[PDB]
Amino acid sequence: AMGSMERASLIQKAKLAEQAERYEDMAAFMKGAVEKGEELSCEERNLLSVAYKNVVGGQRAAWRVLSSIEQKSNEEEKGPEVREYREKVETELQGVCDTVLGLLDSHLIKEAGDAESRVFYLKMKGDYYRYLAEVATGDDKKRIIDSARSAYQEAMDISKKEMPPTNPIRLGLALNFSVFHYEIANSPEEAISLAKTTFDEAMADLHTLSEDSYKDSTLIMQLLRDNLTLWT
Amino acid sequence: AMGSMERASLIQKAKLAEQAERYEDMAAFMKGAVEKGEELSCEERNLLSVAYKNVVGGQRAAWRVLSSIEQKSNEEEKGPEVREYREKVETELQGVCDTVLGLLDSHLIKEAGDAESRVFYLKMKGDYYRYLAEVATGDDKKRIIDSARSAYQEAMDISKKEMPPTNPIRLGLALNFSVFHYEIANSPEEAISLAKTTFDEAMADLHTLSEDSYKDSTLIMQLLRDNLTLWT
Amino acid sequence: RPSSWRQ
Amino acid sequence: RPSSWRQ
Ligand SMILES: *Cc1ccc(-n2ccnc2-c2ccccc2)cc1C(F)(F)F
Ligand SMILES: *Cc1ccc(-n2ccnc2-c2ccccc2)cc1C(F)(F)F
Ligand SMILES: [Ca+2]
Ligand SMILES: [Ca+2]
Ligand SMILES: [Ca+2]
Ligand SMILES: [Ca+2]
Ligand SMILES: [Cl-]
Ligand SMILES: [Cl-]
Repeated sequence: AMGSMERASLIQKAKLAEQAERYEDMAAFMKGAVEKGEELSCEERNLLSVAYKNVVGGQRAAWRVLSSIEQKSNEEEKGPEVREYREKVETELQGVCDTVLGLLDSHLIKEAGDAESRVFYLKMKGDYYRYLAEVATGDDKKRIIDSARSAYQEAMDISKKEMPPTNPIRLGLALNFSVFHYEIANSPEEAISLAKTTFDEAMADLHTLSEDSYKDSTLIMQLLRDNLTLWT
Repeated sequence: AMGSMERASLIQKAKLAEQAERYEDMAAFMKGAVEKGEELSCEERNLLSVAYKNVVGGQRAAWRVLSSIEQKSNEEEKGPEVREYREKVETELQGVCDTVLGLLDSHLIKEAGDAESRVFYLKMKGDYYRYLAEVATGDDKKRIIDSARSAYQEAMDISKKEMPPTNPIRLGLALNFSVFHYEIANSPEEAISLAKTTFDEAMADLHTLSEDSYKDSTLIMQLLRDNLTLWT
Repeated sequence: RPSSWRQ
Repeated sequence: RPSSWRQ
């Protein structure tokens, strides 16, 4: 639906949509920009991520509310409505995840040669498979979990070879992979070990950073610390 | 699109959507319930109002952000994008207002004989014409403003004859009509006079109320006071 | 901006 | 629920 709008206009409107807190619009504009077929700059990748994270974040929050109501209903019979509406929200959420994964597969990842872009997109791929895993039950659930793991692992391997331990995308990737281990893979010890090693290796590299980079890195390190405090 | 769902299921799902903060869904469910053709109960009217107020509230907030950016752009030329996107949000907002006004006209108002229901729907009609007036510029703007005024005035006339001065819908109607006077009709003195008289007449009637009704009425009286403090 | 009715 | 990355 964005095929007739200039790439630069789509990016401009994505930024306006962000300011207006219109994240569905923001995501549609950024999808249109990706579909122009050119690689995305660092700023443009961030806009893509912000847009879809906000859209899927609202869906996940709604799904958790409805799932809790449904679980409590199965401990008076109220009919099929709670399950039906949970399924409606779930299908929408899956549709958004499939859309993001489709953009990554056609063709953001294959054109991403620099470490910063490839790690960014593989982290995204892990995240959106993780969101699919959060709602999965059926025959493909193990394969969905393994798809998230595989994407995160490839991103980790690249990030460890190509980026310093304080790089914000490397830190956020490790943070999210640690959440994957704890919440999805039932591996809390792996989650704790990853968060601790990531935090400690970043700490030892802070001395190399400017004041602005130090602020960026320490902000994400605090999220790692917050999880370690919750988990230990 | 809701024609195949039971009325009771639509109401149940509207309540679930509210809990999940899915206000677009909530509004669609309540539109479906209205279109069943039966009158709405007090609780159902509240669900209808909450759903659309949240939908249009987000649109109004976005429109104000974009309008401010557009105004500042017309004090470097950035192209047509800001105006285009403001117009997109504006058209969506107008569409929602037209939908609500259409439900009121077909046929909620004409079937509403009790004072509580008729005042409720006429207040809604005034509110949604007021939201149209907030974005109006062209040939119909005076007629849009007069449509809001006429709806509010009919609601006021009924409320003064049929309800005590502490009735929450009477208070909220007076509050919103006072906002109309201040922000839309360029009549700040009328706004202040209405808010003051409404507050004082409610104060003198609080002695008749139970503790729960007293809480309901004083909450809205505080909004009247907040505006009087802002305006004087 | 003044307050219109809100929950 | 732990924190994944957030702005
Ligand atoms: C997943 C993630 C992690 C960190 C950041 N981030 C925080 C501060 N700066 C940055 C950044 C990373 C990569 C490029 C540019 C900035 C962002 C992200 C995310 F955008 F979500 F991928
Ligand atoms: C416009 C409005 C004003 C007040 C209330 N309200 C507050 C507390 N109780 C009520 C109420 C009014 C009428 C029926 C039932 C409850 C609600 C509303 C609104 F719902 F927006 F119309
Ligand atoms: Ca039922
Ligand atoms: Ca490339
Ligand atoms: Ca431009
Ligand atoms: Ca009737
Ligand atoms: Cl449903
Ligand atoms: Cl647009």
